[PDB]
Amino acid sequence: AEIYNKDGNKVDLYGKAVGLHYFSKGNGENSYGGNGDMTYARLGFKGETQINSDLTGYGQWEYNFQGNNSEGADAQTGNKTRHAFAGLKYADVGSFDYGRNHGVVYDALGYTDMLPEFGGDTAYSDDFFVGHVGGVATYRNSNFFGLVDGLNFAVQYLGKNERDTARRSNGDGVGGSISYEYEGFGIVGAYGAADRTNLQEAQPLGNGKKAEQWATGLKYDANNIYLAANYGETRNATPITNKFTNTSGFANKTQDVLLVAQYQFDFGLRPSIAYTKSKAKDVEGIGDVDLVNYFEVGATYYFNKNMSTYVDYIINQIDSDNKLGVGSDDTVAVGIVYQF
Amino acid sequence: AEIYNKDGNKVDLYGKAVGLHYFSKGNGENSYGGNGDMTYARLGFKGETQINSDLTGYGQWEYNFQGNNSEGADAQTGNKTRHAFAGLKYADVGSFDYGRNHGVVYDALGYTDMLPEFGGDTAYSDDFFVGHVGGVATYRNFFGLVDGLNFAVQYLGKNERDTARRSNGDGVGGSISYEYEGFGIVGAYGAADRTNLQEAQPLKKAEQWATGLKYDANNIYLAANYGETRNATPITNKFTNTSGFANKTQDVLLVAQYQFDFGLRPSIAYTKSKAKDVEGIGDVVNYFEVGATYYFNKNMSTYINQIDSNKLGVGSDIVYQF
Amino acid sequence: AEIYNKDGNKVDLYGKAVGLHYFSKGNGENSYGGNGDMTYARLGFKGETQINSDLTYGQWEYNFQGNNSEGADAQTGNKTRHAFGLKYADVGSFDYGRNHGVVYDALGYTDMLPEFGGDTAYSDDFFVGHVGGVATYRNSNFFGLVLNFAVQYLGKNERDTARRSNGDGVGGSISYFGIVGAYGAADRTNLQEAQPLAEQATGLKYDANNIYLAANYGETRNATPITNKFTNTSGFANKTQDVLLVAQYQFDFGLRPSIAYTKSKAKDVEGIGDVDLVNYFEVGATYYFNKNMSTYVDYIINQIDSDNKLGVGSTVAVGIVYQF
Ligand SMILES: [Zn+2]
Ligand SMILES: [Zn+2]
Ligand SMILES: [Zn+2]
Repeated sequence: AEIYNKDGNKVDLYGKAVGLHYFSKGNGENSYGGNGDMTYARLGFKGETQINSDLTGYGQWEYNFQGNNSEGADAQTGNKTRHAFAGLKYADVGSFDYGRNHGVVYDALGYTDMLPEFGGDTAYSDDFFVGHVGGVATYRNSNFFGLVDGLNFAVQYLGKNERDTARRSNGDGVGGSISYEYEGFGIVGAYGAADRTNLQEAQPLGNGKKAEQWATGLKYDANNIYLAANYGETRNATPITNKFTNTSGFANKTQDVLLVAQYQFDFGLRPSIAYTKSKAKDVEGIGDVDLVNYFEVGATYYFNKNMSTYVDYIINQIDSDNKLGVGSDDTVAVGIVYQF
Repeated sequence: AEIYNKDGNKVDLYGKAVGLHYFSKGNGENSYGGNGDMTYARLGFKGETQINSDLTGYGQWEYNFQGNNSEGADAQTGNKTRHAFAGLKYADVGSFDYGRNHGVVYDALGYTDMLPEFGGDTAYSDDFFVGHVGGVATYRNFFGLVDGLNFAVQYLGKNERDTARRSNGDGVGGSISYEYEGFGIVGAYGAADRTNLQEAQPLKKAEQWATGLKYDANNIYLAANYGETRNATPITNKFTNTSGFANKTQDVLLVAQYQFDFGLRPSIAYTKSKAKDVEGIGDVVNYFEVGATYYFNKNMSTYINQIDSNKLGVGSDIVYQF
Repeated sequence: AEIYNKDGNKVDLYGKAVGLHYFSKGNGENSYGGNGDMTYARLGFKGETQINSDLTYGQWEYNFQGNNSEGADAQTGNKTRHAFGLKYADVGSFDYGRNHGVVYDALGYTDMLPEFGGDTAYSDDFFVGHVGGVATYRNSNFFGLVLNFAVQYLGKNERDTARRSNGDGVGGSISYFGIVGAYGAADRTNLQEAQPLAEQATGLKYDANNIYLAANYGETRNATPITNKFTNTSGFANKTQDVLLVAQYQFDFGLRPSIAYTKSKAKDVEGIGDVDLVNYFEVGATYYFNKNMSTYVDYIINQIDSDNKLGVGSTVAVGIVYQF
């Protein structure tokens, strides 16, 4: 909701309130998602200022508040800052922001991250270039300095974050992305590589001096139709954690595909089908394991622009003999989301 | 504060800044509350959208920020998401919302939860149906026909918390009220399955109910509520270091408050809750209240334990808003 | 940003989004400030209502850190800065809650650097910074006679750690180029007295013709906390001698170059005796774009000895802050 425009500074304060619930077989411990309450609410601001006819300043922020938690010591469980950065867009030169932003490989992963509740499984938080990552400088360029229409590229730095845990750690990195949209159709191809922290390399699973992610995507966005498809492979990046022995680490090689097909009613109902598959290779002692693999049947009915409900049943494809203990039961979400 | 209204969507962003200090004998170890700083702040949003003339959508949220905490490692303590739900009201059919909302037994218990700071002692958080409870589906003047009487039905899904205090299972709850002639009646009850963790506590189904009768007119507030819980109320022991729920409790809440247009609102209240047939000690909070809250405008305002020295060790001895 | 005026009530909801990063040789083991990401965000409200003709506030401010991951460390740095009053005619103000310390009034004249500076202003350290639950009576323009004064009550705060604990105390400040002086003393906590290693400054400033010349001196008495890397033991400097010098000229162009020198030295601390806490030379060039978006560089020449008692480090910030 735009709540202030004066002396030429726009400030949008937005928020959600998703009443959410997962259903699986008796506390879905062996399922895709889980079981019970998932109610959460977000609260961020978008702020743009106009210094010149060409130069604008922005700063975005976004915090996650969890409603499933009690008022005990776990009241903060899941509370986190999703977005926090500030930047300058200048004429046709391009934009530049630093802070906690998306990774270049999310530009490519964005094409398919569109299911009502689930999807975008490959887009891990604090996993280098596929999602929210702390302290990252990002230069983006739209329409190649205004010359070519549709061709966009971006270039990302991503500085070192020596975390206490190896799960969220990262070192000096480099990332790129390229897109081309031509009347409905869309192609994209991102790639990024970074040094792995010594704590990450001292993990049981996964070996290699540096981490690497890339993915390429196609989409059709016209006539109230979305057909999204992307594929990507990580090498020494994806967290995997064996459920049996409770020993975590990174997958030496992954092969990930996302297919999304949804149609949009002007009536409001948006049915969605989706198939995802992320398969690990060269697992330190197991070999080829399926991280995630399923079919999706989703129907979101937007009431107005400020209110909706949705259902996301996920056909869990993972066989019971999963040599990593990853869930094999089915999950279905039921949500009523208000926003502003 | 209503901060946005456009294209059929009202959005209210509200907040408080209570500067509060507690006073008891010395450090108030065995007191009602505590002693020292108690400063805190609320900040939440309310948000209704008009889908139709009949169908309106809503969403609320509220989070607590404590001020008495230092800026160090303890800064997050007390910070909690109070309210968070999203629902639909439809013509005279009624409302339905899911998320962290108010329990049906609070509808009847809320008749007396109107003291300045204290009061509503039986309204325990994450305690089945008597307070702020996580993830709960809630349906709330009889199809528009009979005005002045409202009913509600609540579901409450299972919540497998680490601690026994906050856990629960599948349940059912009802509430029915009737208000007229500046007065109101209400009666709510609920029952639920307990987790095996809950069943395995020293001190497997929980029951809680209460009724309330009140009168508000001529700036006079006369509230009374009474009810009993069964295998619900947590209490634990300080001496024995043993936690658990009370087999049965006997709870009464008596409030009388008069609002003087001058601003001073004197409030006299008496509360009493006695646990029954507790496994170890048998039958064992109760006090009389003195309160004067001074309403300035629509924003600014400012504002006797009867428990013998007890086999349990129960204690003895300015708000801006927008 | 004022987001609501109706029925004579102003509700200003403000916020920032600072993209910060510290630079040091390889890692920040033996540096002043640190190294890596420092991105954070502020978000509070300033709420004033007029009750009558003469008598009229409620303020709050929370910290959200951005260098944290969405793992377990997400609330690392998250905290409330402010939460609390009335001003009546010429009587003056009075508020209770988590607010500033009276010794900050003198320290505030020099707490004016891009990112660093104001080292004497520790959080929850007697009266030199942000402290919880304090009644503060402040009077404006001396009842309209001339001069400004304030009195803080500072309630007891029985904290688990010795560093963040506090008891009852009293502090005063008076201000009127510009000069100011503040003093405060309080009963030390049980754990304050039971620690191996309290009373506490006056200020001068000149803010006119696009120049800011700031100078203040202060001495601590068993309140400034410190620990040493060698013996890993917490405590309090029995006495410190603190100086802050700030000299900056603000161009109409927008660029604001700043040079600053700070020095705080502890005295007869039970264990190390007289040691120098912090000492450096600062060169900063903050560039205000407009009244919202701005950036800054903050190079700091660390004047702490290598062979240093307590082993304090022997840095340069780069920020791009949007605000509202
Ligand atoms: Zn995002
Ligand atoms: Zn409530
Ligand atoms: Zn402050």
